[PDB]
Amino acid sequence: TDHPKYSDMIVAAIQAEKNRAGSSRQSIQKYIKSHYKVGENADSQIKLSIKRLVTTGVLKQTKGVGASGSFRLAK
Amino acid sequence: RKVLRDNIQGITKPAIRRLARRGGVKRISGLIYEETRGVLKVFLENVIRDAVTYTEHAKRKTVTAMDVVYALKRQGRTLYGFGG
Amino acid sequence: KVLRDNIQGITKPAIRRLARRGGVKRISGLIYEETRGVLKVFLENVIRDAVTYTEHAKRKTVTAMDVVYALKRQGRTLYGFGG
Amino acid sequence: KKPHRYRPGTVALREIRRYQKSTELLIRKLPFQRLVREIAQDFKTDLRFQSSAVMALQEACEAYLVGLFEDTNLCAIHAKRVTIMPKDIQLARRIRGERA
Amino acid sequence: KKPHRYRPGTVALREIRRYQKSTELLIRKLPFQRLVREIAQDFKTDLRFQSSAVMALQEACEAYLVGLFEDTNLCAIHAKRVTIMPKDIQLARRIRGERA
DNA sequence: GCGTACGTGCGTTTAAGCGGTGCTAGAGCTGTCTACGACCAATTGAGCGGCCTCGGCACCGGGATGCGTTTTTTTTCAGCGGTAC
DNA sequence: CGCTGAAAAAAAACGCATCCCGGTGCCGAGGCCGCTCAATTGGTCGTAGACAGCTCTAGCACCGCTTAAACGCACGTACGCGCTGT
Repeated sequence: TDHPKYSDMIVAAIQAEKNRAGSSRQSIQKYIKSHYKVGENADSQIKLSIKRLVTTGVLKQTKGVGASGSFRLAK
Repeated sequence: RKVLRDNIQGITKPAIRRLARRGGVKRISGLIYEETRGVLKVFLENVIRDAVTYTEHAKRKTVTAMDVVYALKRQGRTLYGFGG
Repeated sequence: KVLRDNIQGITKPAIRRLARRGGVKRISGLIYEETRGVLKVFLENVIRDAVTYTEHAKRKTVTAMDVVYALKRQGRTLYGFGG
Repeated sequence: KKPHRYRPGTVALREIRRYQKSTELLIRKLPFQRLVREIAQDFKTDLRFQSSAVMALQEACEAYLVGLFEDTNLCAIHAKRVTIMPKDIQLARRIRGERA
Repeated sequence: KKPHRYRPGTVALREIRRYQKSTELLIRKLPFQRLVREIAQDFKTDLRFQSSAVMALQEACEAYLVGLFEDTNLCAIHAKRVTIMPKDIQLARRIRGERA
């Protein structure tokens, strides 16, 4: 799968969904399979890379707690 | 000239609704309508079979109220107000 | 808890055993007391009748038959103690 | 100005209150009658019926079903649902001891 | 020298297979007997019982409960669960028509 | 949070229901004639309580057989994050 | 790219419990055997039910009409439902 990184795939999904609540893990887990190329452990690596963009601060979490809920980027 | 049709469908979606509404049912799956028919058939079948059997024993060609009651009593569903 | 409350003689592990026959895999703690409650009600209902059958026979000893006749009356008919 | 609309479930609830309170049979009497005779013909031909014997059946049927639904409804609720489904019935009947 | 351990539910499943296949009564016979007499005393004092009349009760009881559980289990599963709960029973009995 | 099955309302289509008509199947009753079932009395073997006898089935310990648990053993990722052009 | 480190995916090794053997005791099925009574015989009596006839209920079929209910379609909510975390 000739693909970007999983720190620039969720960031290239939110910039394409100008939503005041954000883009959810179930609006991202769809975007990643439709447009780009992805393998089969995709819905398990989106999740594993929205706990490594929450604890850092790369990605902000409006309503939710963990990997279930909706997020958007910092500014 | 008594030969009959496909009457089960005469049990109308909106009629089944009405029943379930009495049952205290708020929301009703589409699949239920056919399911209900199925069950009602089985029911009427079981009852009538017996009821007729009571008639066949009386050497009558007409089914009586009583025949039905005796049958419904036999299917632990006893009925008040048609005698017996 | 076991002499004028013999109900507790229906042991947690015994109730487990029953449910295991029932095909039950996992069993809430609250169930043990619930089951007791129901079993009581059951035995109560049955025995009441069974005794009533005995009282009618002017016996002071309850027979197998008394029980059977009662269980038959509570739509729970029993074979192998002489229908 | 929009036209006026009750929210899904608000008329159901009304319908319930309306039909609980009333006692009139809820299946149309002929379509039922025809059904009865059709099923009769399975067991014997050229069968006649007392107008009372029909009504009698209809009573038992409706009441049964109403019963079933009441029980079915409870099976649905038990699954944290508000919509009855085939599986809800199938359970009721299984516990009731109608099927195996 | 190491923990050997069966995973939660693996022994349950075994227990099921074991007890389904067997027919011996599963409640301890005295604790039951004592229970019988205790409940008897409610309805009349200084009552005797045929050893067979006790066993007879026990049979009916166990089989009933086993029945209840079978039905209860199905009520649990229906709620997308694998663990039976008081509410599961309470439903069964309600549908069975034991309580209101 | 995601999505479509379901309830609502409205405009079009159907045939239940109504009150009546006239026609006769067959329900339901009577009365008579007798074939069948209760009642008795009189005989007796089939089926009961009691009583012997003996092999299946209940254990017992011992040895394989196939489960499952957990651990090592061959397999991907797979993501960076320095690499190299 | 290899670093490396994750994480899984498999396979081999360990332990576990069930089953199928071997058998050998022990009691309960199995039958014989003795009376006892409960079936059967045979005959007599009366009345229950089958049969024919007679009445008339009430069950069915046809018509034409009004109108309540069935049907279909289009819209959108809120509720089923799946997934992930605690």
